[PDB]
This record gives sequence, C-alpha cells and structure tokens, in this order.
Amino acid sequence: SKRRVVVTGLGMLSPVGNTVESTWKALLAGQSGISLIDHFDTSAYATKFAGLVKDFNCEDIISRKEQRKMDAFIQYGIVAGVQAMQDSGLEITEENATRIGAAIGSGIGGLGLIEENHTSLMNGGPRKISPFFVPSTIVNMVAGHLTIMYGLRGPSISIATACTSGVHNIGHAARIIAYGDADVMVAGGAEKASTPLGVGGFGAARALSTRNDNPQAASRPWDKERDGFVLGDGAGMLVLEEYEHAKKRGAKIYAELVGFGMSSDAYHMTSPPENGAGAALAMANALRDAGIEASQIGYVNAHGTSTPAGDKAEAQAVKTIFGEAASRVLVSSTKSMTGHLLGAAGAVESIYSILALRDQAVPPTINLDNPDEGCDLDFVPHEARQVSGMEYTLCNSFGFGGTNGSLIFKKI
Amino acid sequence: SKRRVVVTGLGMLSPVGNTVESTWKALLAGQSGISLIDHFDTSAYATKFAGLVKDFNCEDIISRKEQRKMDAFIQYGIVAGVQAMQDSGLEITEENATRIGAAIGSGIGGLGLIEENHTSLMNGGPRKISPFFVPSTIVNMVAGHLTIMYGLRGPSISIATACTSGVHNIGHAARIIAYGDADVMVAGGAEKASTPLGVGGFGAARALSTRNDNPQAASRPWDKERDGFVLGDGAGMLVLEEYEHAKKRGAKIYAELVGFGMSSDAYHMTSPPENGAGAALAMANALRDAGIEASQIGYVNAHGTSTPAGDKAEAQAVKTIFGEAASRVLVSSTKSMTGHLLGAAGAVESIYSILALRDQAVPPTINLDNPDEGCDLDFVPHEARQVSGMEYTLCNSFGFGGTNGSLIFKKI
Amino acid sequence: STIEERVKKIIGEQLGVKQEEVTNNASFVEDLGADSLDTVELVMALEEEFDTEIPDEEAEKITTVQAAIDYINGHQA
Amino acid sequence: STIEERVKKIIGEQLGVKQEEVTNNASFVEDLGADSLDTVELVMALEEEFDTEIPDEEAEKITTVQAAIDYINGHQA
Repeated sequence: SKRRVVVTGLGMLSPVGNTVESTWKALLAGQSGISLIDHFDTSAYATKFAGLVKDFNCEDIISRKEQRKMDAFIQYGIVAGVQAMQDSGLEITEENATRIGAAIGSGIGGLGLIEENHTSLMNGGPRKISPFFVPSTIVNMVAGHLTIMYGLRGPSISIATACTSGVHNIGHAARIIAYGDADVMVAGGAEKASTPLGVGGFGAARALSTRNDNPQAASRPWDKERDGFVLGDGAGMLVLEEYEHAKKRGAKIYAELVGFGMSSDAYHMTSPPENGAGAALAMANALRDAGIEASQIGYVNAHGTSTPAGDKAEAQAVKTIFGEAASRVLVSSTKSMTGHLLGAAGAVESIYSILALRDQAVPPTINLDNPDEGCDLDFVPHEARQVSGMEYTLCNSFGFGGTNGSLIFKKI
Repeated sequence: SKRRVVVTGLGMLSPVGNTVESTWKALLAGQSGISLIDHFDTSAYATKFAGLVKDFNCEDIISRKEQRKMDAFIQYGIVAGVQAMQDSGLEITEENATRIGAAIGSGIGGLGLIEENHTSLMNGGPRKISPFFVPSTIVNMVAGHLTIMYGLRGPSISIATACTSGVHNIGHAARIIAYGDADVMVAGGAEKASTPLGVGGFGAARALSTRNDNPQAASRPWDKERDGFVLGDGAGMLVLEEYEHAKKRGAKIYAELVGFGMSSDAYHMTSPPENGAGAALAMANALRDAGIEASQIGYVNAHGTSTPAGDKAEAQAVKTIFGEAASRVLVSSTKSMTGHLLGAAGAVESIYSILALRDQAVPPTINLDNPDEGCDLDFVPHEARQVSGMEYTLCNSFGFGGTNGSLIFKKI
Repeated sequence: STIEERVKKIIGEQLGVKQEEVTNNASFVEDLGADSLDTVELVMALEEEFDTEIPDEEAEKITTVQAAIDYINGHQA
Repeated sequence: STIEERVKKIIGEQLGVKQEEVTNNASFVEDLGADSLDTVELVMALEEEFDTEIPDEEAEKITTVQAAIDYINGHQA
C-alpha cells in the first residue's frame, strides 16, 4: 500500500515568462530570455549578460514593507509558490494544516542583500547591518514565508545542493509524502545570482560564457562553439500531493512523479568527468525507483549547461543508460533559452518535463548549429518537436564534479 | 521488512574539545567553551564573545594548499567527518561505493570567505575574486569534499534549515537508508559564524547576549537573567548504517535511530511562540515514527538557546508532550556550555544524546541559578546527573518561528 | 521639508502606511503593526536620514510617532 | 629577495611544494599537480605580489616556472 505522489499545481518565474504558460509557450517558440545586464556596472566584468526576470511585479502579493526584508530570490520563490498554490486550488484548513509542508531550496541564496549588508558593514560598522540581514538572505526563507502565509505546519526542509537543488527538493518532497509524513508538499527552487558577486564569482572560476557580442547565442549546449554557461534567474514551484488525497478533493492532476535517483561523482570538478558514471548512476537509480526500462523514456530534459566538458560527459551518460534506444530518445537542454537557473534549474525543468507530458511536445535546444563529432543523439535542435505516445519524461540535474539527481514523471 | 538504521561512527569539533570523548568529558564537568573573540576587532560590536574551536590543527588531514580553498566551516566538517569514518572502521570498496553517501549541511555557510571575497571585490573589482570563491563557501561542500576523499558515489544531499540543519540532515540520512537508496550515510552539520558578518548579523537582530563582562555565564537557558543566545563553532558527524550491514561486517554500534519528526511553526519569528505547538508537533511525529510513548523518554537534549521567548515556548511544548511524566523526564541544554552551533547544533547534540545512552549520564544546564516561576521541570542544573534504565533519548532542534526537528535514539 | 514631516515620511514608508495614518499619538507596534525588528530598522532609518547616532538604551524609548519627533528635534548632532 | 626566487616562492606556496621541487623546467599541471583553477589563482597570486595586471590571453601562456619567471622579469608595470 505504498502511497503514490502526483503533481497538482505549478508556478514559475523565468527569463522567458512570468507564468507557467507564457514561459512554456516562449520555449516552444525557441525564444531566448538572455539579455545585457544593466542593474550594475559590468565594465570590469568578463560576462555582461544573463537570463533576467523582466517586468517583475509582486506588489499585489508582497507589500513594499516586506519586500525590503527579502532578497530578490526569496521574492521570486514566494510569487512562484503562490502561483502553484492558487493553481492547485488547495483549501488549507485547521485540520489538514499539519499534513502540508514545503521542500524549497537554492544553490546560492540572498547574494544581493549579503553584498549590501557587507557594504554597509565595511562603511559604517556593525551598527549599519540590517536586523533583517539573516532572515533576508538564508536559503530556507522561501519555505519560511510560504509556510507562514498559507498556515503550513507540516514538514519543511530546504536542500541546497548547488545546481541539483531543484531536483533534490522535489524528489525528497515526494519521499516525505511517500513515507507518510505529509499529504501535500510545495517543492522547488529559486535563484537570483545575477549580482556582482555572482557574475564575478563564476567568472572568477572561468566557467561563464564570454559571448557579450551576442548574448542570445552564447548558451549553445553540445555545440563546438560553446565557452561556458549563462546565468539565469527565476523560480519553479510544484504542489506535490498524495494520489488518493488529490482525487478525493477533485484535484487538477498534471502528471505522476514515479522515480527519484541520486548519486555522487566522487571527483572534484577540475578532474575530467569523462564517462559521466555519476550522471548515469543517478538516472539508473531513478529508473529502478520507478521500475521501468530506459526505452520507455520519450524525453530527457538534460542538464546541458553549454559547458565544453559537462555536455560531453552528459552525452556519454545518456549513451550508457539508453544504449540501443539512445539515438531514438529525445534529449533537450532548455538552458539554451533560459540559461542556468542553478538551484532553481531542476525546479523549472521538472515543470517543462511535466508539460511535455501534457502537450505532447518537446522544447528545442537552440543555437545548436554543429554538434560534436562524438555524438549521434537527437538533441531536438532549433525547433520544437511534436510527439505522440510519450508516457515518461526524465529530468536531470548534474554536477560533473558533485551531486546528481534525476526525476521521472509519468502521464496521468 | 523495513530496514533499521543504526549509528556506527562519531566525529566532532566543539568549543570544549576537539574529539568526541574530550568534548563529552568536558560537558559532564560543566566546563564552558565560551571566550572572548580576538581574531577580529570587536570594539564596535555589542557581543564580543562566542564558542570558539581552540587549537584547531588539520594539517595532517587537509594540506595548506587545500585549506585556502575552504572556509573554516568546511575545514571543521571534513575533520569531524574523517573522525566519524575512522571511528566506524568502514572499508570503502569498488563494490559498496555506490551504497555510501552523505547528508551534511550548514545554516550560514562560508561567511568568512564571502566577506573576504566581497572585500576583494569592493577594493579591486571582479578580477580580485578568487576562482575558488563559490566552492569555498556554499554549504554543500562539506559533503562534496568528504564524498571525494573517501570515494563515495551514493546519495548526497545538504539540508540548510538554519538551526534545524543538524537534526534534518541526520534524520533524512536515515530516511534515505530506510528507503533503500543507501546502506551507509555520513550525516551532520558544521558552522563557523563567529565572523564580523555573523556576530554583526545576529547582533543586528538583537538576538545575541550582551554579557561581555562574563562570557561563560552569558548562556543561561531558562534562567531569569538570560538576554539572548551565544554563538558557537564546530561540527558534528555521524556514520549512519543499516543494521544488517553493520552487524555483518562486525561494526561498532552506539545506538539505534528509531524516530524522526518534522513540523513548521507557521508564524514569523517576532510573533509570540507561546505554546510551542510546532515544537510539540515535531516531538509528537517522532514518537509516532518510533512507536513509543513519551514516558519512555529518559533524557531530552533541549534546544534551549538561552532566549527569553524561545526557552519559555520549548518548556510549554515539553509539558504538552510529556504531561504527567514531565516533572520526571530529564531535560538539558548543552548550549549552556558550548553555545549555539546553529546548523551544527542538532548534529553535536545528537551525539550527546547517543553518548547519554552509552554512559548512562546526562550533561547539565550550567548557569541556571534561578529558573522561571512558570516551570517545575528538571533541567539537570549545575551538575551532571547519573542515571539508570535510560533507554530512549530525544534530540530537539527548534525554530520558534520556523522549522522543527526531533530525533529519538534507542539503546543497543 | 520640515523635520516633523520628514520623520513622518520615514515612519510611514518603513511601516508601509499612508501618511494620514501616521498621526502623532500613533504607536509603532499597536497602531501601525510593527514588530520588534520593524522598530529596530525604523530607528536605523531615522539615523540614516539625519546622520545621528541614537543609543540603544534611548532608542527603546522611541515607541510612538510623537516620541520620535521629539528626539530628533532636540538633538541634530 | 630576487625576482626569480620570489616567483618560485609564490609558486611553491600556491601549489604546496617544497621549493626544491619548483625547478625552472617544471610544469604547473604536469610536474606540480595543479588543476585549472590552481593555475588561475597562481597567476592572481603573481599579480598580487608584484602589482601588475596580466591579461587573460597572456596568462594562459604561463604554464611552467620558467614561463612565469620570464614574464614578470620583462615587465614591472
């Protein structure tokens, strides 16, 4: 009598749209949300562009008084979390409140208000630090505010595993529901790292693309001309619900979450990933957790950060898991349009994987003009691909030098 | 055939000792690890003291080359993690590597190197940011380095839920083992927030004790003279193992982890906690997860941050759960000697709860000269208490305005 | 550009209330919905706007709008 | 206090090797066990010690100890 976990609510902010549907429609059109940064001076920065949330307006959800106590990434998470709750139509009562929690994380956190508070410190001493510094920056405050404004008393965790946070938070929200500690969980991630310390940080590690002259073509996964990943802001939120609890209250049902896999690479990051044995181990554990064969997977929302080493390692992991049906399964990196949302990347890409089950369509990998000579795989390049019979999707968040996570979704 | 999780390895750094045994012996003697800060100028700071790790020497474990790529809190976690692995005697092979992972978190992270890198930024621009900035600061790098140096390929997560991180990481390491995704997990937390931004941060929120004139008496949980909590550094690590896997390889066994409970408060933090209904809900869920009555609990390692509001709310939650056997169960706050280790507090206090099962002794709550008029509970004040028949211990990490976690350990 | 109206502007903006609600006898925590950390950042906002250091033992005595106006007026240091 | 020995000191300390191992023909990644980010912080350490901006396209050409010594010598700007 092991309980099944199902998805009943969606919410999202992304560089190509401020709702789930506008974002999804923008991706199917191959539209890029990457643009030049203008909220700080990028003169001395090697990367001057990122995937920004445009025309963000949370004034009707978060008052200006509370916005000052929130870093941008928390504001993104609350708005996306409110959208998911409103979409689920869930009615929180005094009786079911202790059965509803959250699992929302971030890879970086409140980098913008950390910079501001430390600037206040270096100029005026500790008396200039805001009393809201800590609650406005730590990664668990998205779950914090959401459990408060909806009256959630259930289990709430916050997984910060860098760019695996989104997949890890959703996967363990499902584990918490399967274990019986909760019937409903709001799970996802949120990121706003397009700051001087964020762009400078990854730029210091030489991991960022430098194609300032053409920001929309900089993110080119599996293309011979890639030169690093592109930062992206946003948030993704899902309302995860037990299957009987959902059908009983008459709930909208997007797809069933049937598999969750985890693994560690056990090499640093500068070491050559080569075979992607960690990535393949994560996908393998998720297939066994669901009890299906890799040949039943129709679409794979890849990690695909447009990194020279990372993309080649993920391609070898896909070849290892799929093998014979590798050249037939559809793989795609939505980061070609949105950029890398880091701790939220797994969250937004889980929704893309669910929507591919609903609309029977696959978003493309734009800017893939000429792939590696080492690959045959169908990366669904340039334009989206209509599909039929698609029943299982696979969402991957990899580290190529760290933690790995994989989620499998099933239709109906 | 639900698998049982058991503890087979311990490691710790604390303000009263650099090993598990020296720390445990120091606590049983009521020794305080709180002292004046001298690694930065505390002239303009309202709090000038904290619980510091003294005479820290990791040169034989971490080379000076790798220490520069690590914030202090990561160095603490690796050393404590190495101690736990060496204590478990676990032999990592090519065959069992994919069944061994980690669950290690932190509430704040690499605050020291964030300050340094941002100082480099504000003085010399983004070219002065270290390429190791991101990998030297984010909270998941303790699990990162440990999985690398031991060759761990299993599931690795990192829960950052502020001062509930330690309990949450250990609890979900056990959930991962119970689910069957891993046979061994190294779980815990690590913190080094005694920095200008950390002391200034909590000092800005007016949450820190101001008793500079007597730092060793500042942390006084449930005492009428308390004025806020005291920061503490350190790390706690446990080797969590499946019970058959442990007995088969002939493993040292400290205690069995039988219960894990979670809850959310659903009020901000400035709101009055009052009844501690969230704290009591966390303890209740852990009792049901273990299947025991509260009257079977012999010792409760309380949160007890020496906060005027937090201590009173936790006392009401203990009265609600225990009720009749409340005035009989032993409760204690080890933070009276070590201070608040934040993300690591739940980790070190889980080891104290396990060692109380082994030595049949309970560490005291020092500086408890005159408690509230509202309480009768035995807080084991001034001196440790010898005990017999103790079979279950309870480790609490609360938020009083956030997430809550509770772990129950059973002897043998 | 008066000091009385500048103080009322910082208060209303800090606590998110229209300036008509910021009367003189209005209390921060009772009439304007401020929690403890709200009052702490409000005093800091007052310090930032007028370039004055307000001691912590004296800031705790600033609980109403009139109590605020009377302090900053008789100082300017 | 020579420039040749100051460069060798930064290299040996950055890569954690005794200065006897820091010979002239020694390569950072092959003879001294440096990864990519090791070389990047090594060039920054060189810049920090001698107050010189080294361009990124020219820093990538500094892969051995002799290659390092020859750059900082013929500059000092």
